[PDB]
Amino acid sequence: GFQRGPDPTVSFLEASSGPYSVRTDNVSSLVGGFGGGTVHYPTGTTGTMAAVVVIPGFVSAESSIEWWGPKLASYGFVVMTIDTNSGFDQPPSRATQINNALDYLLEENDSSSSPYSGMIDPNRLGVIGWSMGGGGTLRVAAEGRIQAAIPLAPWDTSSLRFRNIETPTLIFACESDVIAPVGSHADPFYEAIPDSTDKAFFELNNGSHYCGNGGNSYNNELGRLGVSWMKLHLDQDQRYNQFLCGPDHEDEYRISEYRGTCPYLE
Ligand SMILES: [Ca+2]
Ligand SMILES: [Ca+2]
Repeated sequence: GFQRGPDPTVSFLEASSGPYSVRTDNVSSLVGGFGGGTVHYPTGTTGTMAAVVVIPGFVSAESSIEWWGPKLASYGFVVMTIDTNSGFDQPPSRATQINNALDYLLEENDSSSSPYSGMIDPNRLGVIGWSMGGGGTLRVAAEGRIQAAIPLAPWDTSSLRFRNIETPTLIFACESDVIAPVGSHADPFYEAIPDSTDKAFFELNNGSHYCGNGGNSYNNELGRLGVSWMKLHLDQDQRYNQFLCGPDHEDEYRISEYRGTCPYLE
C-alpha cells in the first residue's frame, strides 16, 4: 500500500507542478522551535501520506529551498519548508532544528483542528536539507528517526558520523561548488555510507552551491529524481524505481557523475 496517483512518466515528473493543488499553512517562528516556515499540503487527496521537512543551512543565503514545497507536495506529500535566518547555524544545531520541525508536524497531525489533521502517516518521514542543513540531514539520518534523506550540497566537519547510515539517502552534489567542495564534503559523505544502504550520488554538471535548491537550471533533475526518491522510499512505490535504477544517468548533460547501490528495496 501507500501508492498514490497515476503511473508516472518523465513528463509527469518534470512538469512545473504535480497534479494536486497545494494549500499552505504559515508557521510563525514563535511556535515550533525551528525558525518558522510553511506547511504545503495537497488538496483532493484521501488517506495518509508521508511528511517531509525541507531545511536551508546557508547563513546569509541569497535564496532558499522553497521550490521543493509546492513541487513535492503536489505529488502527494505534506512538505514543510523552513525559513532562513532562524538563529540556527552549524550542522549539529541543524539536526536539532530538523527534529523540532518533525515534532511540530507530528504535533499538528495529532491535533483535531489542524488544516492537515490526520493527513500524515508518522511512520513515513523524509528530510531534504541544504548546505549545513544537509550535514544536519545526514546526522538525523544517522540518528535513525527518518525514512528517506536528500542532502543538497551538504556541508559538515566529518564523515565518520555517517558510516552507519541505513536511511535511504540521495545526495545531490554540485560540481562547481566552492562553499562545500564536492571532494571534501558530498563525495566523502556519500562514500562513508555503507554499500548495503540504498543510496545514490547525483553530481549536477557545473552546479554552484545553490544547484540543489530548485527553481533553477536543474528543475528536471531535482524533480525527476527527487520526487522519485521520496515516492520509492517513503511510499514504497515501485513504479518510481524506473527513474532511479536503470537509466544511464551520467549520459545526461546535467549529470556530471552518478553513483548508487541499485537495486533498492531488496
Ligand atoms: Ca562540468
Ligand atoms: Ca542494493
